[PDB]
Amino acid sequence: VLSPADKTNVKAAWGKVGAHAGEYGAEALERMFLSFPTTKTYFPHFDLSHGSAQVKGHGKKVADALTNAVAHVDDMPNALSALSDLHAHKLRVDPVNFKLLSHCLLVTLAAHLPAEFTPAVHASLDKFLASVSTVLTSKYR
Amino acid sequence: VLSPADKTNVKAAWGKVGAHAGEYGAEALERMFLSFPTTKTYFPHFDLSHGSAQVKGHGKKVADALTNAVAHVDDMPNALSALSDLHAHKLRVDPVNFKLLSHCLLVTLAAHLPAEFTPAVHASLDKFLASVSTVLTSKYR
Amino acid sequence: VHLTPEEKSAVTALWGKVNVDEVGGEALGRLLVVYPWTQRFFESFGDLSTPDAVMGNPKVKAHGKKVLGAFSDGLAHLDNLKGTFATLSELHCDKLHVDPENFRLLGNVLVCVLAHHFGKEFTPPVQAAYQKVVAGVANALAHKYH
Amino acid sequence: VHLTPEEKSAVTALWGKVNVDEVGGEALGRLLVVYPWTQRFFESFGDLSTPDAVMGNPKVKAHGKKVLGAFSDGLAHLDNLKGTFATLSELHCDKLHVDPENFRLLGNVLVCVLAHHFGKEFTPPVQAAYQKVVAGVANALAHKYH
Ligand code: HEM
Ligand code: HEM
Ligand code: HEM
Ligand code: HEM
Repeated sequence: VLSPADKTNVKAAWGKVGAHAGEYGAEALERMFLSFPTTKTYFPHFDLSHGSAQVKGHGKKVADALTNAVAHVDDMPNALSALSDLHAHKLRVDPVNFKLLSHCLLVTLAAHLPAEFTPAVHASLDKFLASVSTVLTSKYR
Repeated sequence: VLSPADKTNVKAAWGKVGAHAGEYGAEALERMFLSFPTTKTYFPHFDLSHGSAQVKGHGKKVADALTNAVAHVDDMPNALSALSDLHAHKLRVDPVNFKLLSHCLLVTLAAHLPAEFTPAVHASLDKFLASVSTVLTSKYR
Repeated sequence: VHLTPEEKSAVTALWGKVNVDEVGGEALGRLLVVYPWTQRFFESFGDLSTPDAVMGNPKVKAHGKKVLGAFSDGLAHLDNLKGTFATLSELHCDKLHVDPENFRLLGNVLVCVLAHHFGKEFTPPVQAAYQKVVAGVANALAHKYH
Repeated sequence: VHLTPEEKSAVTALWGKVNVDEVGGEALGRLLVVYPWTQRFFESFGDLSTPDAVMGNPKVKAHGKKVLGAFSDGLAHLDNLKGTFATLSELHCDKLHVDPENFRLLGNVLVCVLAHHFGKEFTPPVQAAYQKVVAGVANALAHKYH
């Protein structure tokens, strides 16, 4: 559960991400596939090579979804209902994998935005990604 | 995130607890303290012996809190805000302990309510207790 | 796993009453229903689309028998769970890449199923002894991760 | 933990740039801020009421230095982490009863701190090598639970 201040931190930090949202999403995915190779099993037909246009394309989708989630931080289950059905009902992603991607997103943000990645913002972003993860791993139709 | 079916199942199953609230809550605590002795560390000055009146009294509190959660299942953070401040801010209970107690609550319900504890209701009760646990382990003021 | 003789006796006595043909399937079935992502590991098992389909699925019932047999093998040699489960650990960890939290979940689902079956006989001390057993089995299954 | 020669070289090169007086305290401090229940283990450390209080707490910084020292020692003994960390495992598991998921959290907070400090140098291959190291350390610390 996010505090009011958490929501403000998340909006402020993701705002600073801005036009780089897609690049960062692609980098987070690359970090995840390399650091936690078991995650690649969810993408068996993907070109997962470094610089993959397919991974870059997917990174943008992931980032845009997060931007949507930030925009609807008070109403995330409704905002993400389609994505939840995809990840929880169709793909059946083990929830551990969401912890791995969330970590890799934090690493990506820390690497690119060190001034912005204060302890308080780090904490708020971790909670936000956990909240997104819970929605995407829930079947609530 | 709970489905409408989850909420229906929980309301029905937990609704059968009734006047056995204290009894079932106390049994779940006793199961936790015995099966997972590290959890006793949060209750340093309690009488935790078998049949303890103090555990019996605490069991009623926990069960009544779960009744409260059911009656506010669509808006639980606001209904449980006092309990969240207690468990997350004051006591700093490690989240793993909520998985342990949730399991012991399920065991208790399975042992007492065989007709009710179908696989579907089992699934809904697990999600419900996980949702309650997330609220009680979050700081969101 | 270190059980007292009293705890071992309590566990063994109850297990003697566990239906070899059904309880493993009930536990595996409830795993698939309660924690749906686990279904991803059982594509070839056919219809897992509803709770009733899962619990009535013949391949789930059959596979469950094997799972129960492994817990039974664990009970027969509590002092050598690692050795008993070594081949299964390679399979679940190295080949299938099952996240080891799921081993804990299945053990706890089994405990719920025993409580469901035996009611008041599944006392807190009996549960505590079973919790030692299923933690030991989960740890042995996860040995290749450690 | 086995590192390729390329991974070992990259890990060593990054670690040589770590400020050993500060990075452990930053990692420990962020653990206490991001995962606030971990503060329960550090009640004697004084003011932990705000992120600024945590990060500037002299006892957090000092203790952090010890933690970092343990990671540094681990880097020199990657093939014998269970041995090297045996005393620490007994402390954290048998005496303090720290749930082992927290070892994983601290390792990943350390990785976030390395990313924060070294930016473009903390490439995905370098991160992957460090994830092997912190997983190895968390596993060795948790050994008494296995
Ligand atoms: C913050 C967490 C996540 C977000 C926001 C997210 C978002 C998305 C989005 C936007 C899509 C594209 C949906 C579409 O266009 O149809 C997608 C697809 C997908 N996601 Fe995620 N996802 C997350 C976590 C994960 C994780 C942890 C995994 C597995 C390790 C995963 C596995 C997949 C797969 C396999 C697909 C479909 C790829 C394909 O075959 O086209 N997702 N996700
Ligand atoms: C479903 C999960 C839980 C519920 C509904 C719950 C509910 C409650 C309630 C209603 C109280 C009394 C509040 C008051 O007196 O105003 C309480 C107190 C307390 N709870 Fe929980 N609780 C849960 C999980 C846990 C767990 C897992 C632990 C630790 C293992 C824990 C540790 C405590 C402690 C230490 C107290 C205070 C006892 C005292 O010193 O008086 N709780 N809880
Ligand atoms: C925790 C206790 C567990 C025990 C004692 C256990 C036991 C077994 C046994 C005896 C087999 C058959 C091995 C063979 O025929 O060679 C098996 C296979 C298998 N297990 Fe488990 N298992 C456990 C947990 C899990 C979990 C949690 C999952 C997945 C979420 C899983 C996924 C599988 C799969 C996919 C197979 C192969 C099925 C096939 O033949 O297609 N196991 N297990
Ligand atoms: C995962 C990597 C970790 C490493 C490498 C590590 C390392 C250390 C070291 C070197 C010490 C000092 C031992 C001594 O003085 O004999 C220590 C003490 C301690 N650790 Fe950790 N630790 C880790 C994780 C954790 C976590 C996650 C917690 C959770 C709170 C924790 C709680 C403590 C406590 C309470 C002490 C004693 C503090 C005191 O002296 O009052 N440790 N640790």
